[PDB]
Amino acid sequence: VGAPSSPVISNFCMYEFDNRIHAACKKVEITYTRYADDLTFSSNIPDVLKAVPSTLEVLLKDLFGSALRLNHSKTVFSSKAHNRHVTGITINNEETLSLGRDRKRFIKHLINQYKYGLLDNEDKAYLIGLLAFASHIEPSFITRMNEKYSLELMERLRG
DNA sequence: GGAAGCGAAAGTGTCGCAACCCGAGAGAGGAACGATCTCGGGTTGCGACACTTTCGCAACCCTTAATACGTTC
Repeated sequence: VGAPSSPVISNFCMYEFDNRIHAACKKVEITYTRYADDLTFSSNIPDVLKAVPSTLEVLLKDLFGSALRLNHSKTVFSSKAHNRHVTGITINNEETLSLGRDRKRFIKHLINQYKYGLLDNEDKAYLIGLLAFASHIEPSFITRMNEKYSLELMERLRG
């Protein structure tokens, strides 16, 4: 994982895998993406995702034999009844990308601390970094923070 | 992958007990030996458990890394 060439080589080695599974999923109206070793499948049709794990095992055996295997402990089904996240990003029930309630509450906590000059420099730097990420995933959250905390405070923070 | 120490799992050998067999011996019945019962020593089968052997957890991070803050693998 630590080598600069490893990302490229790993993506290449998964090329044929991705081709086959993507095509197969598209026929049954399943969305498929891969982030390195993390595979994600989603659908609006009930009772279609149950077949996917078996399909995966067969394909892996076909392409790689016993070299690459599913982590069966890490196979998880979810729905709008439950928490859904993809690579650290929460998908809320309004179908919008979110940081999640707990992370948002934590950020608000840090901003409140800053407002009263209680954040140390390390925490301040941390807060600034996290807000940049928040701006990328959920820009509306930043707008809300501006409304809640004065634009002036927030600008002062981000300056 | 697998140090060093440790113990799980599983197979093998030991060993002490119980049940049995055998001959020896004192001497009931009544008056001639020797009935019945117990001593002492040996054998054999059984099974609980001690002993033996193998496996596998995961220290270390190899000379060889970078340093603005966050996120993901």
